[PDB]
Amino acid sequence: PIETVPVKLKPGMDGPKVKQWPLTEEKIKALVEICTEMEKEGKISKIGPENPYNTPVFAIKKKDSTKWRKLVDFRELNKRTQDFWEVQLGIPHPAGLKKKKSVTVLDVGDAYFSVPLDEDFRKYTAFTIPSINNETPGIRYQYNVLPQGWKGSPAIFQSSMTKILEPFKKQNPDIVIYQYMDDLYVGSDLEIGQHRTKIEELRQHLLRWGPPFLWMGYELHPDKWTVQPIVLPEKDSWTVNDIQKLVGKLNWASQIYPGIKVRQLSKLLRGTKALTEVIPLTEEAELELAENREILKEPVHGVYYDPSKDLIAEIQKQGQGQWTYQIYQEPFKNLKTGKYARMRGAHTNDVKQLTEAVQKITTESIVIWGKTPKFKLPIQKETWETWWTEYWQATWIPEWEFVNTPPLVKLWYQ
Amino acid sequence: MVPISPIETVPVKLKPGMDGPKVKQWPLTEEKIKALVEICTEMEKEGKISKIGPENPYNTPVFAIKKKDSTKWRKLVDFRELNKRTQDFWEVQLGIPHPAGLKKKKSVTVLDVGDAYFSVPLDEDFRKYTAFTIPSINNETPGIRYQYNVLPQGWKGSPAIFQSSMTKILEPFAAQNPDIVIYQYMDDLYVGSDLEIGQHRTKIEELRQHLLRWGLTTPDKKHQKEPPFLWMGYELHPDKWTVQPIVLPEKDSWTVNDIQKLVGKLNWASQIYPGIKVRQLSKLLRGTKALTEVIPLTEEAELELAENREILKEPVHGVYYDPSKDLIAEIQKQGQGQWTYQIYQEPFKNLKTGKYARMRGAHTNDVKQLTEAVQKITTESIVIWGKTPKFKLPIQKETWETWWTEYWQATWIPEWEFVNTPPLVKLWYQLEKEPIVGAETFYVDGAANRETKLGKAGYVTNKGRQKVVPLTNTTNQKTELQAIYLALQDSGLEVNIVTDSQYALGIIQAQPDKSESELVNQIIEQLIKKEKVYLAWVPAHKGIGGNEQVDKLVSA
Ligand SMILES: Cc1cc(/C=C/C#N)cc(C)c1Oc1nc(NC2CCN(Cc3ccc(S(C)(=O)=O)cc3)CC2)nc2ncccc12
Ligand SMILES: [Mg+2]
Repeated sequence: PIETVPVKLKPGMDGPKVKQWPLTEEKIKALVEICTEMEKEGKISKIGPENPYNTPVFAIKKKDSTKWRKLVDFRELNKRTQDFWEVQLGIPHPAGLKKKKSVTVLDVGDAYFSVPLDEDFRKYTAFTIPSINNETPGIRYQYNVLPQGWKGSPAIFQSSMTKILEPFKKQNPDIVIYQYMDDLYVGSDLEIGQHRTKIEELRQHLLRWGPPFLWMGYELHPDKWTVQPIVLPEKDSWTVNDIQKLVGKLNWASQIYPGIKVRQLSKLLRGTKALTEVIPLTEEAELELAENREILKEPVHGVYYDPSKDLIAEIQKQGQGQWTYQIYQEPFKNLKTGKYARMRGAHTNDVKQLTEAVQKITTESIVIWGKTPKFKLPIQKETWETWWTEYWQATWIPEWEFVNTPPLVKLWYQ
Repeated sequence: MVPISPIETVPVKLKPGMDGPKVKQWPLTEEKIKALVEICTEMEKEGKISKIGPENPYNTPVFAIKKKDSTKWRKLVDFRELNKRTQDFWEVQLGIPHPAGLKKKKSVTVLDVGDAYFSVPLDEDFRKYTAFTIPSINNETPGIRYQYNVLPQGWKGSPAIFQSSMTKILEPFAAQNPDIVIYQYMDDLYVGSDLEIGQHRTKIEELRQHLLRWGLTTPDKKHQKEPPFLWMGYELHPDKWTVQPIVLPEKDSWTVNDIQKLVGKLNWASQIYPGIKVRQLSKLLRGTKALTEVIPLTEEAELELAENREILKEPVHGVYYDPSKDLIAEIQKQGQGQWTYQIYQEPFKNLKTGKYARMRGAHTNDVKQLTEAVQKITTESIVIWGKTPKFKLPIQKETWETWWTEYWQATWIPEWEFVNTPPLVKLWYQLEKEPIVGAETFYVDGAANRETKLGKAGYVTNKGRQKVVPLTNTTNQKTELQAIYLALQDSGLEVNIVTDSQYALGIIQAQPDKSESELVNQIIEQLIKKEKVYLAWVPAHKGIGGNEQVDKLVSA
């Protein structure tokens, strides 16, 4: 690969100027080793003070591995980089992927380093390895080749990748392959045994046709991914409190589903009764309960994915290591809901669990729609921003905002 | 002639679209012109500038200024236009090291490199933009026209290019001499080591030898100034550091710039003087921007200031960092949203101190603030030492566990242990998760007329207890809180409270222990006195009886 591809920022937009955030000594040392070798291999070069741009960088340990990986936070440059139709007006995101019985995720980002980057764009990939306490000047570098994490890298490399995959694809016509940023998602309906071998068959291809983390596979079974419909309790004795909670939950559901009614149920709450008093249900209230339960079984109507609009992901801490979440574009039109428990490694760490939940939800989003959601995190910004990079294991990074006032709706996904 | 290596040029551009400066030269007195001619003739002999022809169309004004005892003239080229049009640079000198991160050095020597500064060449394609004109005597000849060959003092790029140039030159020497440190600050190079004085000066000699490869002559900083170094507002002594003396003026009439300087000093002092407080003094300057307005002191500011003076009576010092020892951070609550902390490696020998003040807001609690203080210190500690300190917190392990397992947000505090240093941070009330058997059930409600501001708040209970109170100058939201307040006042130690107020739920589920709303404060005070409170929410206007009953009672 010798020929570059012309790339430019969006009109009337300068390159990024994002402050490097402080790094621990161990992450700094890891990056110094990584970038020293990258520099020897030609992937990056030192830069001068005439380059004012900057993009933050840090270091992660991918899931179940020893070596540090460099991770550049290109979110700012990605949004400033021109929209891409590299050779084609766009790839259709494969709706087949979310249906395969098993999807393996490969870090193929190392392949980008074999394509040179347009010499005029290189300046905009500048980043800094900070020193501790500003004791020495930060080490400044820019990319000479397609960088991992940059939006343009899969775009530009897409020609070179379709051909590497071509012998494998025409051999296996029912294997669905999707590329998102530095990841390759490879879905097959066949069962386990064949998969690791077929994935390794795919791996060898990239080695013959061309890596530090290529050996690993992230295994997913989207065919078993579970949704969370809204459930009403089934009880033989209802206290006043139970019925009040039920009417609240049904009143919230009536914003989502037509024809929810609570009149007969509300009628049982006649008078000013102790909260713990058992109220027998009237048959007309029981009928209303049954009707609402029927309504809640069906899907929400008029729910469509709109590729022009952002996906929004809300997350609630439910306690005991359980988290609920909903993905939507318009409020009350959920495209997907879910629940997680038993976040491994973090039974006494909220923020680690939240970080893994964010990564699992983003992964689900890439698979289903081919993009990442904007998160609404139930956490104070300063807590999140201090800690999330300690637990981050993905090579992409979504966007997020913070919820400071407690939603009433946490109750109705419990 | 010993060949010298060239210092690599930094290429420089103007901001896109913009051209270079074209500013008229002002008239100058005959005396100033002669002064400038002599100054510039010398600088021209030294290679600093070169005479140009008339085709260059750019210009920057030059001035001649006198000093008091030095009866010399000095030249000033005003590059403000050129700087407005010069590209942005990476400014490597943004971050200043904090003294508490520094390591003790047996020996440090200072080297003047201001003379090496003029060996840094200016990008040849940029020089045209630095042209200036000495007006001629009686304007009867063409003005003498010059441009820079070296980084002009006062030009936007000179600090960054000079510092980048030195760093690149120094890099191999530093890398191959890991037992020394080198730090550049303006025109001086500081070289520190733990070598004995003899082996230290040979490293210095070796460094001079290295610099001469680029032709850089560098003698000792003349008039070696005995320690401490006075640098960026600090005193760097050999074994300790501190802020430069902090003296708080005695005043009768305190204006708004008197207290900005006073909180600035106190903020600066608080990095080493423990327990500094600035809430009451800071509060006195909310909205004013006329820097001459005199503000009366609240007696709480006089108390706070007088407390600060006691802390400032004696000088205190911090120790330098030893990476072989642990790093520990200790926090105390001071009251009124104020927090103070010490960071040390061995007890009673602080590396530094500091403080944290609560964010602006209507409702808050001590645990959240302590959590914010911890994140602030964590991040500052990453900056200074590259690691998180172990914390000693005035909160029991069980309080924290109860807080974070029940709190609606994700939260986290790094490795820490309880220190028994009152006042302790505690949870002041804990709402029930289930309705209380045998506790009276209060159905509360309130409502106000948006026009008249007249309202009603009250409750009805399962025992037939009832109350409605008429209120003036209120709102829906305030009547909703007032109704909850009445139920707390009029119930026993355990009570179930039913409200339809999403606003009141939003506040109470946030678990405040203090508020700017006095009514919310009264509610917190009631909650502290209870044994059990279960707060239940229901939607309004849904025929939920009890709720429906008191809704009608309050809607007038
Ligand atoms: C070398 C240096 C000088 C200054 C000066 C500014 C002015 N103006 C500032 C900094 C940041 C700096 O850079 C670094 N400094 C340090 N440690 C400091 C700790 C305080 N001492 C004070 C002292 C000791 C000895 C003597 S003496 C021989 O007895 O006269 C006199 C004074 C100097 C060395 N560690 C470092 N580590 C790694 C990288 C850089 C480091
Ligand atoms: Mg009402």
